[PDB]
Amino acid sequence: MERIKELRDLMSQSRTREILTKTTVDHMAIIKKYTSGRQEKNPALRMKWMMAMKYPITADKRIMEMIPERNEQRQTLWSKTNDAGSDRVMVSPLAVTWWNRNGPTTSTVHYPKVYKTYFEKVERLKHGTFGPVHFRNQVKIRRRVDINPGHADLSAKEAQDVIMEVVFPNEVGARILTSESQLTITKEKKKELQDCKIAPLMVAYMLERELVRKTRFLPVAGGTSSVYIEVLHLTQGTCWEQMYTPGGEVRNDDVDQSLIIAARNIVRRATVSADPLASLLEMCHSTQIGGVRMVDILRQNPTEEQAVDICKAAMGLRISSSFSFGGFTFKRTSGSSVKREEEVLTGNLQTLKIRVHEGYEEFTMVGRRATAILRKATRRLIQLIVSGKDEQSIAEAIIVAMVFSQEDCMIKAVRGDLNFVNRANQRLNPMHQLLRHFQKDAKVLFQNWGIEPIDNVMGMIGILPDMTPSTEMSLRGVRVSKMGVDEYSSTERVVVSIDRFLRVRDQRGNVLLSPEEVSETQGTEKLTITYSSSMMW
Amino acid sequence: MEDFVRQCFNPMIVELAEKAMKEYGEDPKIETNKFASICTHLEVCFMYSDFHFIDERGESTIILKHRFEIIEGRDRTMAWTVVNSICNTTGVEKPKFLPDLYDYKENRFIEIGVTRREVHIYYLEKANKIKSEKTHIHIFSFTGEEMATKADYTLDEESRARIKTRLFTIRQEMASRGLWDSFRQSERGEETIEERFEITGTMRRLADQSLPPNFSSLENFRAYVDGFEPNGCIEGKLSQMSKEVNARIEPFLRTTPRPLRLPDGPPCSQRSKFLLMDALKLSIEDPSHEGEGIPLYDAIKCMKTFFGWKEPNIIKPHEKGINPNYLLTWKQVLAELQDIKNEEKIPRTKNMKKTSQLKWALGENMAPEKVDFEDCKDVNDLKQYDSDEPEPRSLACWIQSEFNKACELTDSSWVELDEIGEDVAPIEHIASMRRNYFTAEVSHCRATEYIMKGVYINTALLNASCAAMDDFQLIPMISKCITKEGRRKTNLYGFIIKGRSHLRNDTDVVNFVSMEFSLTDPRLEPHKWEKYCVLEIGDMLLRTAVGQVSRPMFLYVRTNGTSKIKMKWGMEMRRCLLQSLQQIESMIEAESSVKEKDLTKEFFENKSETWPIGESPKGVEEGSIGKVCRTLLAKSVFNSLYASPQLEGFSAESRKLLLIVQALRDNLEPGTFDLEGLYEAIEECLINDPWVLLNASWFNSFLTHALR
Amino acid sequence: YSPTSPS
Amino acid sequence: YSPTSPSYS
Amino acid sequence: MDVNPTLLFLKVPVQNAISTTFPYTGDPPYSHGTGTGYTMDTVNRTHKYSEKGKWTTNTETGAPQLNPIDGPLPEDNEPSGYAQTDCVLEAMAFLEESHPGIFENSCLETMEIVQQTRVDKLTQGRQTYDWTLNRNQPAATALANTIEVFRSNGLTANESGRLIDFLKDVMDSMDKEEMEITTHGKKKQRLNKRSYLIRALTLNTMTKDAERGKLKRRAIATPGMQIRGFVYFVEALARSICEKLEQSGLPVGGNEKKAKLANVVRKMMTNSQDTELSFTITGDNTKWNENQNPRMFLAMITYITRNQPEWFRNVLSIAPIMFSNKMARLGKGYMFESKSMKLRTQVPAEMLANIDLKYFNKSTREKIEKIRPLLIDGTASLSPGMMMGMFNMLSTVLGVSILNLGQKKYTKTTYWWDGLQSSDDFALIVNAPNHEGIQAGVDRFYRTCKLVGINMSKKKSYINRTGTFEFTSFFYRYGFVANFSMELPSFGVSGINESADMSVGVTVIKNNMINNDLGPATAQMALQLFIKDYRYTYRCHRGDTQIQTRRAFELKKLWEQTRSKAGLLVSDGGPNLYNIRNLHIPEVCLKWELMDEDYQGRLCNPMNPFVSHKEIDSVNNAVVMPAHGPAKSMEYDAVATTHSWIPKRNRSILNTSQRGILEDEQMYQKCCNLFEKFFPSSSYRRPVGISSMVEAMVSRARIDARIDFESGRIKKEEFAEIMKICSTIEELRRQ
RNA sequence: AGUAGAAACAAGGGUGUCCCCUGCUUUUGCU
Ligand SMILES: [Mg+2]
Repeated sequence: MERIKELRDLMSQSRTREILTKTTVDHMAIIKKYTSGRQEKNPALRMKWMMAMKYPITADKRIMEMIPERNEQRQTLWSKTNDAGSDRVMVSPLAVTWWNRNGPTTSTVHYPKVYKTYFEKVERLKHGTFGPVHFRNQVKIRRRVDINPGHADLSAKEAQDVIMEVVFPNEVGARILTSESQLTITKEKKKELQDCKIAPLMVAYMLERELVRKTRFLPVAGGTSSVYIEVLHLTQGTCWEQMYTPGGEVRNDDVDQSLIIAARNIVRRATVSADPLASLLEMCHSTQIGGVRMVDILRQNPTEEQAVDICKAAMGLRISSSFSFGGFTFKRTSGSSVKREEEVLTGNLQTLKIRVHEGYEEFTMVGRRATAILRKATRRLIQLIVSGKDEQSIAEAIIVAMVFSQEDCMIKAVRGDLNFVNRANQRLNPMHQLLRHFQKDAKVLFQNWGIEPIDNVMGMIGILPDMTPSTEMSLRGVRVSKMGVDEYSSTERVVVSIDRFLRVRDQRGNVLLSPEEVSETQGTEKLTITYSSSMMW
Repeated sequence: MEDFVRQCFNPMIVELAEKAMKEYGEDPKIETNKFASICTHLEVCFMYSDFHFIDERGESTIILKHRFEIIEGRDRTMAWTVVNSICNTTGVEKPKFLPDLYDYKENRFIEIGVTRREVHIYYLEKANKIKSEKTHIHIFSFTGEEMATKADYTLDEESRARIKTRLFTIRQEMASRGLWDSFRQSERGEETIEERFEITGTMRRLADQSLPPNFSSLENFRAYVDGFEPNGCIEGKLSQMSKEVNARIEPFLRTTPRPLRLPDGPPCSQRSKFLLMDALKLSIEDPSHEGEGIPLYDAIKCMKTFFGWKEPNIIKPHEKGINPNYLLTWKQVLAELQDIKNEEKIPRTKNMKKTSQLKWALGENMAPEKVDFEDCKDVNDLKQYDSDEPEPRSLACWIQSEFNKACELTDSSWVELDEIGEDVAPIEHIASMRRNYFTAEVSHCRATEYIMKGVYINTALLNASCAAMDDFQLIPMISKCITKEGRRKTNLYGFIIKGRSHLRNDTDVVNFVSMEFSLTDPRLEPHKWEKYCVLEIGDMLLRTAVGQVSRPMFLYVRTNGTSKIKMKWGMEMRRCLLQSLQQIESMIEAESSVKEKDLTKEFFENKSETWPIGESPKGVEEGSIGKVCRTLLAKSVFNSLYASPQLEGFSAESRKLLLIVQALRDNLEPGTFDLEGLYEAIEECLINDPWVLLNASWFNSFLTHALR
Repeated sequence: YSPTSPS
Repeated sequence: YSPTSPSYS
Repeated sequence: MDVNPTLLFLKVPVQNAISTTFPYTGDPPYSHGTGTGYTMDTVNRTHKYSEKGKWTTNTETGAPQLNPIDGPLPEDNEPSGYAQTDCVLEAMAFLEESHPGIFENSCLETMEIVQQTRVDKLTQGRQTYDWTLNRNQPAATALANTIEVFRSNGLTANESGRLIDFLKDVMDSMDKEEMEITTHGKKKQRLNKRSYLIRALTLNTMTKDAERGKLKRRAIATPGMQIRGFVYFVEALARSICEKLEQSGLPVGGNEKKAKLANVVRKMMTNSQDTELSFTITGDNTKWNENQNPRMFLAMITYITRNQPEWFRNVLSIAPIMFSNKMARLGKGYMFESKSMKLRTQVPAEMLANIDLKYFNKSTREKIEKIRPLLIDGTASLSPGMMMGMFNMLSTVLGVSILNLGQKKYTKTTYWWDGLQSSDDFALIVNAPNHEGIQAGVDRFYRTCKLVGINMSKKKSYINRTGTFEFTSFFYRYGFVANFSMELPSFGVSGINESADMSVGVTVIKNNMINNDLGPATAQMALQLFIKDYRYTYRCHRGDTQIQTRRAFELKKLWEQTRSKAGLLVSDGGPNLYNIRNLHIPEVCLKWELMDEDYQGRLCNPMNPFVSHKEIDSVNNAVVMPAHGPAKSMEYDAVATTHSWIPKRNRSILNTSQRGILEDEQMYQKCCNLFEKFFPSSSYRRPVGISSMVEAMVSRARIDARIDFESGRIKKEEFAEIMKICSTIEELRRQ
């Protein structure tokens, strides 16, 4: 009614008639931003200067008929003069205060339901529990965390479609929501937001902020989680740690852990299967985590885990180009190498057929408990800078790096035959055979590896073969960095191919992931996991 | 056939059809069988929808409600919007693809088709393409055949007959043109078009003129680059290059660095916006917080507390000014204060009369008239604005004394921080106690008094400048403090008269006349007060320990100026605190990360740890953590008060020399490529600023002390 | 806390 | 005395 | 006892007290008058560093251009611009060899980018030069003016909305024999081919303000709308290339830069007892943007885009060509004064070509005499250099290539080098068995840089054992130390509005705690100071206080009216409940449970007139200018309330002849606002449609009326009335 | 005079001493 009346009044005038009748809808995106107002170049100075004026604020014309011209003290609240470049009217902050003390009161019941993110933040803080303060040297590792607890891991486009359906139902267009999770979210939000007077744009913005996973590269000192990073300023410090437990659980962490557990179990059961590829594909399409089919989670969940990467690549999707060895992810930094096949003899008089890498190279190795950077030459180790939570993690990192170096010094350190097999009773490749053998025990290797003196430099320390810190002695090219060795930020997503044995090979042919690289650790699921396939029965 | 189709349809129908086919990006002059098919579809659909209304009860109507809603012949956006709205409101699920129209009587979507082929073939094709069971499908034939779902025809027999007749007559017309046989409809193939971006004309010439010297065309350069393989080019050119092009490392040893060369000239003079060490305040015990009462009433009360007013007389005249004007300005201020006193009503602000003395002192009508160049090109003395370097000044000994006095402790607290949320976490309790220590050490520092005075003065100046740009406004210099006995005091330093303040640019200047009380005789350090006209306005009987001693009380009167940017940055001087405190905090925390405990209490209550912070004739002097905090606070405050591009340049250049000296101290074997250039860059920033000169002198002292 | 300095 | 915040009765 | 804070460095290492050396509590230097002198000095310096080049007269613009590419090799250590094409090509080839497939994949990604980017992407600029108005205008306004002028001149390929189509329109307009423009009393002006060509290649020069650490002001340039798209595509390609290089510090943030620097430093430093020395250079290049040549960038792009479609190569190549044929405006001009007559006047820079030299002083006279040969149509011809310097990512690629040339397989010597590069800045590390090898490696790097046109500032650089260094004000001393002063200007009232300012202050404190090692007590005192400054700026002191302000009466009345005082916002005289634990909570939600029902309903009333919602991209988004670097976008968490108002704009334009645009602007808003009343989603996702505004509006009105009537929410009389009105509008559209 | 520093402010426009308009808008780039 009033819309057509406004359109008629607009069509009355000639210039605006031409503007309306000669500009296409696409041109709206440009002419609406058309403005003579230069972007402010010193907002602080401008605000300090303008708050000393009489009418610094702008308000809609309705304010004229909504609040009185003058206050009880004859203090003017709004002025008739229009704001430059619009029909808004200049008004004073006294007008805002008068509104707050005398304006039309309205029931605010959807606000907690619309701004759910902030209210969840405050509830989590209120229900949290604190602990003691530990004054000690703090080791901070820079890691890519996700500062957005409580989101439904919906991408930009799916989030946009859900927001369009919820807030602007008639403008959905040609898209029909398919994933039952999206339908559930849409129906829920439509029910909660029914009869909501808040401006549609703010509701859409809040839904987008709540449903999309954000990320930042931050120096985390302790645990990583959407609820622990959120309160990072209050937990970690330069020289102190504040023990704290947020008073709330977030479904995203639950689904992440449950997906990790399910992928690990499914790959473990697929290794034994006669057809690992077909069995893995069937298990992927025939399982549910917390009422959600795993196929939908996999295409959207960005969590990184060898089992998760194997499952994601099985159906066919881009994965990180860094290769998995010994439970560590290796991302190449500089240099290059060529694969040369060779034969080698161990200290137990056994022939091993290995594929050595010839050439200078640099890698960054990231593990669950420790991380390092490795400068490696052809069949020789140049440098290994490592840092871990505790001594055992550093030991595991050093072992995997030493095995990866392919040096003959650790080859002749082998004692006994290498007869390691997988769960399916199949012989492993020589590299993983050596890795397992040295993981069982490493006294001989660490003793029979080498010893060289070092320079005492701050932030660095040595390790002896018995794995005790030293200040004047260390191994060959191995140094423990007291300060956390920062991990990589971005990893290239590349096409890969998977054979019938779940060995993931890239275009160059090198193997990135394999079931033998999946950890044997078994945790407790946070969400109920159900398997509809015949094998898991 | 284009004429046959165009002339045999309603202009609106052809317009809709052509717009619809253009929406896909096709060329109407190229594909026309599609055009004919879509135009026939539009015509049949319009006949289907037209001549059909619904009355109030919901029955048919043949000549208000429209029985049929059209979907074809519309932009994809509008069609999708209308179908989505219909599906939402009616409840019928929307189809995957776009139907042709919608019917309200039966409340379902119906598809219309016109095909030369038999009805069954196209019916099956469309039905198995859309794959919908709740949408009607109606197929027409050029030969009169027609069929809908379950053989159920929605439209009346008369409407179907009319549609068939229209189709038959248009087919007869097309056959009369003879192209009916060679029509065979047309289907959408969704072609893909490769991109192209050609460089031709003027731009090709520009490209040909934007290549290395040896190439004449862009194509030749492209061919050369594509067929390029690295063949010792860099190595050959390195061999060819002269050996004089090298980066020779100069060893930086303990005997390498030399003291900075300070500029020579007349001694530097005071340039702050208010007195710092010589300020005298008249105080009254008033139980009010910062910025509570009326400034003018407080000023009058403070003035009342002083007896011993004397007839003003020039003591130290302004060399380049008109001192009688300053005397008259002070007399006028006194008279106006008396007038407001004998009024029984104190307004928030007072506007001074625009007398001749204030007109001169505040730079009234000093801007040259603005004229067009064509009107004054023949003027003999018309020339460019003076843009020479500022005259050089030598460092004077008063700036060091100012800094020394700014680092002292005061008998009154100067900062009353606001409240914050209550402590709930142990780390918050530790932070609260640490901040209590900090604010205790900082609340009684003269630098904090300078911070508060500057913030108040700049805030008042900015507010007055914005509020009254055309009036000479009087502003008292007022501060609030708490004595060591806990009694609140309001102090008056002096007065400021703000002139016209039509400030447009952030660098535009507003002039003001500042008259401040003091007890220091200017004649002891005349060079420091070259910009001032100092008067004597009384003899104060100071209360010393032995007894009472009478001393003259002087009024330092000067003309100063400030810009919007300077006032704004003076309003934010409080953040200076943060700087110092941050530096202090990191110093404690670092030492607390080795002892596994908080040493804040130890540092602040035992004074066992000291840092070298000053210089004495015996050597380097060390101070406590509180002294270090006060010194850093004073340095930050003086940086705020004496900001200038010279300070920025000196800081930036001397940072590198400090880092090089530190590397030498760390035994890292530093080396320089051009140390003389660095020294020249540092020295170019020392011209006349007393603060920068003092910083350079400090650097020289540190250099002497850090290399032995 | 009552700040104090030797000077 | 203090040449900034003295006492003058 | 004389207090000397510098002496503190005798005990605390300089890095550990580096914040003491940053005087960022005072105002930064500002330019007061014209920038013409700096621009002329820049042009003369650019033509002096490459004066041993080939002089050519452009056939199109008729301008004198200087070509130093493949010129005489340097013979001294002064800045040089004689880059060698083959050396640059070899550097690019070796960069490709070190990272095979980098160029191909980056080209594919950027090519996918090109076909999808929209013309509206150009609106996210800042004060673009407007050749139509011949002055700086906001990016969106400049784009709209350019589109209108193109349309009036029969250049309508940009209706498709693709940026590449707009580039095709620019290409075609370049060949037009006559351009028609409209100048405000609308008047028509005709520009010949050469005039329009010079206008399209012009850069508006001004002076930079609020720069720290410099004693002398310097000039910056801003291009027009004719070159923005080409530069955007070139920068997208450069960004794609840089992302894949471990030695490139762009476009990653501070944390990633610190991680990369730590990784490289630890990699190089660590060695056994005595096998090789490592020395880090904290280098800095001199006249970086005055010695880089657009021709070298063209060679780099040509090599990068090998074995690619021709159209892609042309699109990527247009930008270097335009930059090679650029012209620079000489600022506002000068101001003359007369003491005897007490007069002042403005002399436009357009007149400097033939003005008497008796007015100017010695230095300005010399500058004018030196630059006179290059002047054309009031603009100076500047072929060499990169004055504007908007190729910040290709220069990073060149620096990374020079760094990568330091591998042991490329030096073929005992010495080698590695490090990080960030456009102009760079940190180097050279490893060699002895000091002689270190000197040899440093000399090799310096000479290669000279060959590639990069000049290292020997005055601003030093070398020391690789334990401590600096990089873009990040100070590393066996680990990165805190530099709090760098962020000091961020601690204050941002100046957006009450709610946004509170949110931004709290967030800034939280982030400086997380990243810059801000102490707990320092954070608490920063909160106290921010609350004080906020209260004073917005005159929202506590209701019970006796502070005299224009807003005191209303706040006092609201305070006495309220029952639960702890629920009021600080903007309404409420108390401050923020502390370290809850620095991540918006204020409205922080004290939601303590607010009165009436006050809560009034404050959170979606029917208030003070809240205006623009496109979603600006929701809870603010522009913040840091102490160093360009302005950034910051997202803050806040609930939209009556305190989210918008401050008034500048009205000076009302007194000029450009006021016509103001009126025009208002008209647009009306239409745009009306569109929102028919397409409420239009503010969330940009609508698309070729039909006119009126057609879509009338169609939607018809459908909405029909649907609402069928739903029974409107009586037939109202539906008939609106149907009649819509018919009236539809018929009035034809006439 | 004063601010200030490589160029500026010390009000600028408008209309016929009053009145009207303006306080970033002939000048603030780029990842
Ligand atoms: Mg630099």
